[PDB]
Amino acid sequence: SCPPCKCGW
Amino acid sequence: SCPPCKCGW
Repeated sequence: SCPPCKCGW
Repeated sequence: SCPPCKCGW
């Protein structure tokens, strides 16, 4: 469904 | 299922 972008804020 | 971390490499 969705890949984690291995990042964030 | 998974939240996008609105980021990445």
